[PDB]
Amino acid sequence: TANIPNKLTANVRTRTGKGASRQARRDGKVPAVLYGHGTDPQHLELNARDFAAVLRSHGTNAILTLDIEGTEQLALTKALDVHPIRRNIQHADLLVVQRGEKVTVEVTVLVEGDATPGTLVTQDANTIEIEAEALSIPEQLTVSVEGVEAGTQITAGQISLPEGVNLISDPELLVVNVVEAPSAEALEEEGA
Amino acid sequence: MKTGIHPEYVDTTVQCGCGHSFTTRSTKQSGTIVVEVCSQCHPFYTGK
Amino acid sequence: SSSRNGRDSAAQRLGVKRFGGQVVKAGEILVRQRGTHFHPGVNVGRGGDDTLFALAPGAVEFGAKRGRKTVNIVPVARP
Amino acid sequence: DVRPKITLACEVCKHRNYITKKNRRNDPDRLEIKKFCPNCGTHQPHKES
Amino acid sequence: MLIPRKVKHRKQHHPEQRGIASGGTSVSFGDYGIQALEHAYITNRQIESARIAINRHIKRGGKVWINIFPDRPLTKKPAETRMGSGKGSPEWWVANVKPGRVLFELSYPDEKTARDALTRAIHKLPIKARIVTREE
Amino acid sequence: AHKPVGQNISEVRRNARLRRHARLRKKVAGTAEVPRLVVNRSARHIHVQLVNDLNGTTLAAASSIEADVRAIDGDKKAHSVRVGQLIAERAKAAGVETVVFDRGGYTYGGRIAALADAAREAGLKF
RNA sequence: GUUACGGCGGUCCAUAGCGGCAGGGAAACGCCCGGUCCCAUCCCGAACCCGGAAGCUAAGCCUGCCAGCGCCGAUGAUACUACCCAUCCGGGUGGAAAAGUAGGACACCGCCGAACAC
RNA sequence: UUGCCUCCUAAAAUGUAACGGAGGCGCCCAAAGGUUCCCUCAACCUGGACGGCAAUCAGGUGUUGAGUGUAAGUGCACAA
RNA sequence: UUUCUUGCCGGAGGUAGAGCUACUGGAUGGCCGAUGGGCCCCACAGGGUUACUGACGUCAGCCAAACUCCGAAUGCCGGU
Ligand SMILES: [Mg+2]
Ligand SMILES: [Mg+2]
Ligand SMILES: [Mg+2]
Ligand SMILES: [Mg+2]
Ligand SMILES: [Mg+2]
Ligand SMILES: [Mg+2]
Ligand SMILES: [Mg+2]
Ligand SMILES: [Mg+2]
Ligand SMILES: [Mg+2]
Ligand SMILES: [Mg+2]
Ligand SMILES: [Mg+2]
Ligand SMILES: [Mg+2]
Ligand SMILES: [Mg+2]
Ligand SMILES: [Mg+2]
Ligand SMILES: [Mg+2]
Ligand SMILES: [Mg+2]
Ligand SMILES: [Mg+2]
Ligand SMILES: [Mg+2]
Ligand SMILES: [Mg+2]
Ligand SMILES: [Mg+2]
Ligand SMILES: [Mg+2]
Ligand SMILES: [Mg+2]
Ligand SMILES: [Mg+2]
Ligand SMILES: [Mg+2]
Ligand SMILES: [Mg+2]
Ligand SMILES: [Mg+2]
Ligand SMILES: [Mg+2]
Ligand SMILES: [Mg+2]
Ligand SMILES: [Mg+2]
Ligand SMILES: [Mg+2]
Ligand SMILES: [Mg+2]
Ligand SMILES: [Mg+2]
Ligand SMILES: [Zn+2]
Ligand SMILES: [Zn+2]
Repeated sequence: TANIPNKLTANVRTRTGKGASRQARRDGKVPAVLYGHGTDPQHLELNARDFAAVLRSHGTNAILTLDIEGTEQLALTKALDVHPIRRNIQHADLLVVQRGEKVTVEVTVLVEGDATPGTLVTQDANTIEIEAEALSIPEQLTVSVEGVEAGTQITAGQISLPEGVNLISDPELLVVNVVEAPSAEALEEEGA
Repeated sequence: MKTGIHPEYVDTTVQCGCGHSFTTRSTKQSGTIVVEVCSQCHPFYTGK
Repeated sequence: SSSRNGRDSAAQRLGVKRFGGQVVKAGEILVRQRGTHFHPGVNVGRGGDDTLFALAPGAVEFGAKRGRKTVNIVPVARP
Repeated sequence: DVRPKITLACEVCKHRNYITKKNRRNDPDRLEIKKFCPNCGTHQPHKES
Repeated sequence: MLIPRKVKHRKQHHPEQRGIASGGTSVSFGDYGIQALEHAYITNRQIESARIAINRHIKRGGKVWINIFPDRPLTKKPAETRMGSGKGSPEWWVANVKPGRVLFELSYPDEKTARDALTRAIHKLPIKARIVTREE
Repeated sequence: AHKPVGQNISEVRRNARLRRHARLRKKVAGTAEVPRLVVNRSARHIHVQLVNDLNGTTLAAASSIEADVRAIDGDKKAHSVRVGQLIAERAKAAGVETVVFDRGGYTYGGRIAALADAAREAGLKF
């Protein structure tokens, strides 16, 4: 299941620094860096609005097609430095990638469906590491809860993992734990 | 092997009660022992 | 209504006394310290209270020798 | 005192050369040690006064 | 009340209350949380009131994580006394809060009730906070 | 496969010897004018080097594997005295009569003492 | 000069470590055999010390390959900061981390000796 | 409370105040001083009659978490 | 001119910040699961069942004037 890369435009940062980054961030642009086996850390401003839009559409983990001054590159979002408060993305890290390339990544895990009513489902690890190709990276994968029995644990090793993707996390990492819903005489008994 | 601090040690002749002869060395000042129950006498040793 | 503390001792003025590239006489003490934070280096001796001093004239210079910060005296050329 | 001041004198010239301390509880007898005598010129026994 | 079993030193200086929360700025245990916006001293009184507020509002089943601990003591010298004679005896406990730190976190099925319990807690705190969700 | 579990006496001998050598080395060293006479010793041979620690170089050396030394029908002390006189002659040729003795982490005595006293009488003052 | 060699060293002493898999015994390095002699055990010829060459690559030693653990580690951003603007907010110019990422690394350099055509 | 010593305050040289925050000292050891040589702990697992997690024995793992007369700090396994 | 300023060069720090599976303490929630808890067959042997309490460990998020695997800017010492 190939995911189509998203087409952004970028242009080489003329000069570097906190003043330059603050100014660029002020003009609705995100400073970022390309690296990888391209062996050239290349400093690129890109459109903040388009960056946020594509991150909304295809999560944190999505291939991009960068147009660097006409040259055409394939990139993959490695990290995003984001402000804790203003929540704007400050910086981005872009591994260079090509087809048929396995890469390690972290994919969010969103529990889906309703559970049995007497107990609450609670996730400890929201993200699971997987090894997968550049184009075949899943932006999210689901875990099944449909009327479980009494409280039991779920680990990464029993998830319906996609095709062409490989678990990296040790299979005994807990993801979602159904824990019995606290009674009336049990909910306010902890916390002091 | 110190000068004289260790106890006296000489070769000794050990004879079993059931007829076995042991040629050994011990601290016995005499150097002579006879034993009535030995490695060929006990029911556990020789199955008897 | 009273503080059960309020005592301290005199400051002993410890620390590095001659820094790198500084010309010293033979016998000048170079760093006062408690333990051996700086270990004696080449042509540098150590005193009774762990005071490092120079055993020859030259220029001070620090180094690291098998994970040990050391102080050495380097013979400057005679003009 | 239990660690009083004591003096050491050379036997062969009876000059008191050194003063030290020692524990009387642990060294009840006179302390004697081979010290250096400046006028005898050499090392001599020195005994407590 | 949340009180440390022992502190190595019982009379410290006032916690420096400047900067932005660098550590502890994400919601990880539950799905909704209360995330701070101002520097303050959140005492165990505030924390207990806020936790009881959340429990009263949801009242059925759901997990409340108090991922801040009041373990820093503020002292107070006895009343009617002049200045001097040394520092006082410690008599309340505090967490040092920076703008950015998620204070309380909640896990509960529905949305509106969870939000309302979180704002009920917020009203008991000496700061401005906001409700933050498990996703960017 | 038969995986061994213990430590061998070779390891303890080798590294304890090295530790003794280093403890010794904390206090002796070699210049150009007073070099260091370092010694190795095994069950078959004894080795000596004359070292200038300012460089990590060796000025003269000898062992009990040379033609003449293997030509001696005598005892290990005889090989030791031969090595001592040879290294003394080689040092004297190299232009040195003062040295410091690095006994190499072995206890001074036996064949090492024989070597050292042979060098002592042969012209090297230490 | 060649060396699946032996020593003595050096390096802001792990980019060198730990672990794993696969080899070697020319001389060497070892183990190994014994306690007649120097010397030795707070008892023990186990260690140390002295003599010997029956057996060995099983170790130690060294060689080659593995990045699993430990180690090293940018660029960029950020934190913090000097000075300066600035009516609180905040900003500009210089310096710039820690953590993390890309990755690196199964050390390198030197001087003597051994055997080998010499 | 008043002299001395150690740490934090003390803003990475030194120095720095308050009836600021914590403790020690007014000794001790004829070896616990000098030198020479030798060794490496604490803890943990396994195997052992008393003997129990725990006492001494043996095997292993163990680079410093033990110990350093005596407060604290700086040191020390190259060992102090 | 030794003074002072600016540029460059040679230094020693443990502050701001940060980090803590790098120590000393605090401290949130999970996970497995002891030892010690109770019970059955029935012995106080032994075995398993059970809100057990739940050592140790481990996952993730944190905190410190007297914590530090780390770690600046300035200032300071010298040279030029
Ligand atoms: Mg002081
Ligand atoms: Mg001294
Ligand atoms: Mg003194
Ligand atoms: Mg006595
Ligand atoms: Mg401050
Ligand atoms: Mg945070
Ligand atoms: Mg932090
Ligand atoms: Mg409010
Ligand atoms: Mg064994
Ligand atoms: Mg390593
Ligand atoms: Mg061979
Ligand atoms: Mg023998
Ligand atoms: Mg082999
Ligand atoms: Mg070997
Ligand atoms: Mg490291
Ligand atoms: Mg940088
Ligand atoms: Mg204003
Ligand atoms: Mg880093
Ligand atoms: Mg200072
Ligand atoms: Mg300062
Ligand atoms: Mg003042
Ligand atoms: Mg007092
Ligand atoms: Mg002593
Ligand atoms: Mg002595
Ligand atoms: Mg042991
Ligand atoms: Mg200048
Ligand atoms: Mg400079
Ligand atoms: Mg520095
Ligand atoms: Mg400090
Ligand atoms: Mg801080
Ligand atoms: Mg503490
Ligand atoms: Mg600090
Ligand atoms: Zn018999
Ligand atoms: Zn006299």
